[PDB]
Parts: sequence; C-alpha cells; structure tokens
Amino acid sequence: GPHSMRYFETAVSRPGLEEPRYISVGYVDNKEFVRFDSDAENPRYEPRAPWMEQEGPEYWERETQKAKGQEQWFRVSLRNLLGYYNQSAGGSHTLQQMSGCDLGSDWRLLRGYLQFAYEGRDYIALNEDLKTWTAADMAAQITRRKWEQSGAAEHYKAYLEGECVEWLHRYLKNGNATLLRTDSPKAHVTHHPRSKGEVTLRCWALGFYPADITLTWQLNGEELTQDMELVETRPAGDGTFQKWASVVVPLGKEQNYTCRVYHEGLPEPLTLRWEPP
Amino acid sequence: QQQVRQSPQSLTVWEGETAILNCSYEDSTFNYFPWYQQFPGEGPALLISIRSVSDKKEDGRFTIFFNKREKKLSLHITDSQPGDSATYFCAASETSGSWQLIFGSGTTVSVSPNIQNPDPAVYQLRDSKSSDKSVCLFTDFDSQTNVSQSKDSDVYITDKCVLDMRSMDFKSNSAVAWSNKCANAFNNSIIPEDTFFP
Amino acid sequence: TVKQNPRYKLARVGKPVNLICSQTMNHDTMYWYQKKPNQAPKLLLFYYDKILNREADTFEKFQSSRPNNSFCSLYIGSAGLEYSAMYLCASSRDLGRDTQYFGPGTRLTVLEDLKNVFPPEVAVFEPSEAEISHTQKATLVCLATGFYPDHVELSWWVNGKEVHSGVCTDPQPLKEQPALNDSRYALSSRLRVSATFWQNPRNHFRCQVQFYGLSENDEWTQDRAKPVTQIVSAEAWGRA
Amino acid sequence: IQKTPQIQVYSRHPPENGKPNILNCYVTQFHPPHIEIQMLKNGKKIPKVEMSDMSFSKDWSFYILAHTEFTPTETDTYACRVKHASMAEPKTVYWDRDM
Amino acid sequence: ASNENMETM
Ligand code: NA
Repeated sequence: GPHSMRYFETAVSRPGLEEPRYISVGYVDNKEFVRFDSDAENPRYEPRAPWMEQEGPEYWERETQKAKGQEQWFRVSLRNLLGYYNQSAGGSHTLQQMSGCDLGSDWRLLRGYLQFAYEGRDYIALNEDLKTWTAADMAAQITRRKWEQSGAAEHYKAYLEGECVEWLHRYLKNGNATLLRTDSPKAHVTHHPRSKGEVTLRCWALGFYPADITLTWQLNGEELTQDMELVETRPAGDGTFQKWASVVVPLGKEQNYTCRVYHEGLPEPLTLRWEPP
Repeated sequence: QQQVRQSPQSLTVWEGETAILNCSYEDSTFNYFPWYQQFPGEGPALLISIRSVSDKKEDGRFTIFFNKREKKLSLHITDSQPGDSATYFCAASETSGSWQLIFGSGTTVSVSPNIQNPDPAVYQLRDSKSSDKSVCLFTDFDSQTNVSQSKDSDVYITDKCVLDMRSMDFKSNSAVAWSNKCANAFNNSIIPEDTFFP
Repeated sequence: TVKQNPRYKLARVGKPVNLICSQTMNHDTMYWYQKKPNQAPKLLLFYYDKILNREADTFEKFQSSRPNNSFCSLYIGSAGLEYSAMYLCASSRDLGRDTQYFGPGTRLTVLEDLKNVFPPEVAVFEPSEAEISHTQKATLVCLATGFYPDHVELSWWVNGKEVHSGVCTDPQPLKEQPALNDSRYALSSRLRVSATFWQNPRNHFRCQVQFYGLSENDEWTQDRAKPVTQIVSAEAWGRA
Repeated sequence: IQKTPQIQVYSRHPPENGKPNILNCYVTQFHPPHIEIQMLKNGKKIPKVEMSDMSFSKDWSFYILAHTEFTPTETDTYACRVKHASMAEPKTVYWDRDM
Repeated sequence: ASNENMETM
C-alpha cells in the first residue's frame, strides 16, 4: 500500500513586523493530523485528527518548540531572499516548504522529499539520492553553494530515513479509524433541456473519498470525447467530494446514453442512465 | 548606501569640554540607533541607544540628538574625562532585520587631561646592572606638549601615555627614552625650555 | 560576560584555524564579527539556537559550529593572508533589537613562515632618586624588547596581586628597525607609586609579560629554542 | 506572478426547496494567499459564514473552502464574492442548483 | 513528527 507522511510549511512576510505569519500543516495519507498557526490566540501544535489525542504532553511541547524555531528560520531566510532578488521589505513575500517520505510494499522507505518555493515558483529541491540539490534559478545557486558547504543534505537525509519513517509507523498503527476510511460514490442522472431539439444529461457523483474518480459517458461501448465537458473535483464540506460530467444528446434518444463511474472502494463500476420520473 | 557614515574619524578634546560625535544615515527604514563604546584590549559595549520616535534620550553625561528629517545623529559628552577616551561606534537597525546591526567606521576620542600644577622634568631612571640600556623619563608636562620620534637608529622614544588618576599629583603625561650606546634624548621634540629640570 | 580564548593567535598559510566562544548567560543568539584596523566590525555569521546564518559575501571563507548553547566556534580552512584581523564574538538573548554583549576578541595574524617569531626580553628599571626628591612619587619603568609578532599582554603585579591603578602602558609598540619588514617590537610601561611605598623594602614589584607564540602542534626546524606561548617577568623589591 | 483563483459555487447535497442545506464556495489554484471571500443572499452579505483553514497543493497553489447553512427557495438568488490580486474588481459567481 | 531546518537560505 502507498503510505505517506508530509509537512506543508508556509511563511508570509508581514511589512512593519519582525516575525512573518508561519503555518505548518501535517498530513498522513493526504489527511490533516497536526496544525500550527502563528495568527492563533495561543500559537501551538493542535490535533486535527481524532486518533492524534493518544499523544502525551511531552510530544506537543517538543513539536511547538520545533515550530517556534522554524518561524525564526523562515524569518531570516525571507530577509536573505530580499537581497538575492533586490526586493523591498515594504512588500509581502511568500516562502513555502514541502517535506516528507513515501512507503513501499509494507512499512519500508521508498523515496524522500524536501522541496522549497519562493513566490509560488520552485526555488531549491533535494534529489532522490538525498545528497545533491537542484537549483532552479541563479539566486538558488547561492543557497545550494551554502548548503553543500555546511552539509545540510546529510541532516535532512537522517530525518527522512530515520525519524520520518519511525513516526509514520507509529501514526499508521495508532490511526486505524479515519485513516483507512474509504467512501463509495452515489450516482444519479439529471435531465436539463438545452435548446429546442438538444438536451443535456448530467451524471452526478456524491459522497466519495478519496477525490481520485473517473466518469465516462458512452453510446453502446463507444465513449464521447471533448463534447462531454466535466467539472473539477470539489469538496462537499463533510470530509467527502463531488463531481459531474454532462453530455449534449438529442431529445427522445436520451435512453441510448449510459454513464460509468470508476472509483476504488466500489466493488463493481457503477452503470446508470436517466430514470424517467 | 546604509552605510553607516561617522564624522569625524578622530577627535581630540580637553578635560571638562563637550565632545560632539556626529553620525549620518541614508535608509529611511532604520529605526533603532545604539552607540557602542570600545576600549583598547576590550570588545565594544553598549553605552546609550535611541528610537526613531524619540529625539533626545539622556543618561548622565551622555546625550544623543536625533533628527529624522535630515537623517543625522549626534552624541554629546557633557563633561569629558580621560576615562571616556575610547573608540565610539554608532549602529543602526531596521524592523526587517532587527537582529543585524550596521556599524559605522568609528570615532576615536582622546580626552587630554587638565594638569593643575605641571613640573616638566627629565629624570635619569638609574640603575639596573642586568641590562645595557639607559632609561630617561620625561614626566609631569602639560597635554599641549607634543612628543616627536627624535629620528635616530640608536635611540628609541615612546609616545606620550596618560595617567588617569583622581589623586594629585599622580595624574600626568609620561614619555620613555632609551639609549643603549645619552642623557639628552629630546632634542628634536618641542621641549619647554622654561620650568625644566635639571 | 562573553569569554574568548586566546586573546592573540598566529597561524601558517594553509593550516586550519579554530576560534572558540563561551556563554553562561543561556542566550539564544551568538554572533561572529571580523574587525580590521580603522574599519567597522563586519558581521560574518550568527547562530540562533541550532539555526546557522552565514552572510552572502562572507560564505566560502568561514564555517561555524554550535554543539550546545554555551559554546560557539568559528572555523577557517585554509588560512591565507586576507584572514589576518581581530575576530569578535557577540551574544544576545533574542534575535532582535536587544543588547549585544561582546567578548574581548581574538587577534589573528596569518604569516608565510614562523622563523622570525621571537619571545620578549623583560627588564625592570628602578625609579630616579631626583624624581623622589622633587616630587613625593616614584615611577618604575618596564621594558619588553625583541618580540615578534605584537602579541603581548603587559601586567603589573604588586605583592602577588595584579594592579591596574597607577599603570600606564603604550597603546602601540615601537619597531627595532622600521626600514625593513619582519621587524622585532619593543614595548614600555610605567608604574607610578608614592615615595613611601617604593622606599618600603616589604613591597614586591613584578612586571609580567604574557607572550603568544607557537603551540605544541606547531613544528620547529631551527636549533634555537621554540618560541612557545610563555610568561616572561622581571622583579624589583624597592630600595631604602 | 501570481495565479488567479478558480471559483466554484455549489450545494453540499442535491438542492431541495424547504430542506436545510449548506452552500459552498471552493476557491483554489491562487497565489499569493491573501484573499477576500463573501457569501451573498439577493445581493446582501451573509454574516454567519464558516471557513476552512489555510492549505496549499503540490504545485504550491493555495486552496480554501467557505461554507454557510441555508434554506434554498425558488425566489432567493445566491452568489459568491471573491477578491484577489491580478483582478481589477471582486469576481461574482452566481449559484446554479443544476450545476 | 516535524523537522527543524539547519542553515538558512
Ligand atoms: Na539581538
């Protein structure tokens, strides 16, 4: 099974203030479990998953101190980046970080991740070997030259191969409830008259997790392309997703068209058409 | 430019006078202005600091004068004493890098002592049989008297050193001459002919 | 209360240099500066807790390590002429406007060879009888001669205790032959005391000179004695 | 540069008149994270509006979700007001029950 | 878990 642990860090510079806005979000198999926000009344690591309550007071204090340190790392790095690009402090600048690891067949390290971005675009990233850095621009070349000399990659490799794998094994064992939860989609076809002789059949998909879904419209085996027009996968708000795929069909011949839904957790792919009411 | 500019490079004032140490900056972003005092053999130490909102800030004899419009700062030492003779550095800080201090070149102040009763005399510091050298000492002379290098390969002459003392007549200026090959030494230096001993 | 040892350091071109800095105040930030004569202290790098920050212009020339909150090191590999300057270490409780406490500093001089290095010759000169007669004061003169480089710390010790009151030492030493390079230095110091104090045969006077030279790790080829970090002194007891 | 937000206005469950539902405003694919989101009922701003916490995708783009409890009717018109950089005016996206 | 970054950019 492909298991993963990720840490999504954000640092937005605040003009006129010493410390930037620091947000650190933790994920286990694309599910939020921990969160830190500097904008909060009491800045500390808070549990976002129910199974995360099993952790002692010593754990939360240790993680909060890591965030307070990272808050200062991003603060100084932000100031150095202004000099590299000849930017002003009066403007707001964003620095983002993505760090984590992937699990193979059964609870063993596959690939280590450590990426950085400045102003939405790729800045510096750690390669698969976890020893070499890939710099996207001339300013990042300075960062690469610094980190190769100080040996930063060795410290990140030690975490990614050690601590990251060790803690993910603990979380996957502790979290069996919300972590393994899979939701099958509920599908139905709606009728909408388009213009005079043409009609639009909309195939809905509701209450499904994860978001990875496939909707295909077909006329007795032969599928329809480009004339389909589909919508982007949107969250319902209760920890589940929504999606629909329309089709331009003639009036009276709507029964000849069938919608097929493909999703993991569904034992057999859903086959459906119009009722009618 | 930041940078920081400090004027003048060196300043010499008399005991009791007011020492004015000017400083200037270019970046409007600078808000914090600390002044560091450094003594020879010792590292710089915080003396007095000022913010962009304030315009004076007094601490006994030390007073700063901040002007945001002209981007100038000045350090006033109300009553100069020889104990204040040190290198003064003016630092600057902005909100986007409060940890970093941008120091100025530094002003070297030299407070000349007020000698109440000067007795200019050249004494023959005799006699050690352990060495071949002959030591001549010029002491109790006024701060006005300038000591020259004499320009000789045979004789070595040291520059005037101050004795910061409260008790009298311990507070004075002194110069050492030696002399290996004899008793004149100064010679070439502007030595006061009158009230000279012997 | 920032400690920096040694006060002076000498190294050969191509040899590694390591400077140590002490805390005890449990401060989060520890700074490293470079100070050249008639120039402002230039910020090299700093350490906030475990986070290292090196300046863009400085990086490639300096490395740093912080094993714990109390100690911080500045590493030079390899040393070579341009590094010859005083290195000041600073400490601060935060990463902001709050006060920076500086150490005494480490004056580093990097040379091609160590052949011209010589320890000082310390000699005491008893005060003049005419000086005691004219004024009720006596001036003792100390002389440290033939030392290279200018890595000396002159001290006055009266009755087995270091004295700072009445002491007057030259701010800069004199060159034995200022026409040519690698000239040996000479330094003088004065101790002014009352006539009654010098005339007392019970009072002991000592001029102590702390010299900074070669270490145990450093090599020596010359038949002449090794010019190691040593204390050279001259004594006087006071005639009546 | 600086990515323009992708706005989507929809209901939590299939719309039914009289039945209590939840109106959503999915704002995604934007940069910088500074954004202004408001829910509208017949042009008037809805005050009691809940919002999801700050999150970003693999391509570094930010995404947020704004939600409020509402009772759908054939007369009441719903929309979403989104304001961001690289946009001259705050964009208004009309709510369609069929979409 | 989170990791603490070493040297700054
Ligand atoms: Na500070």
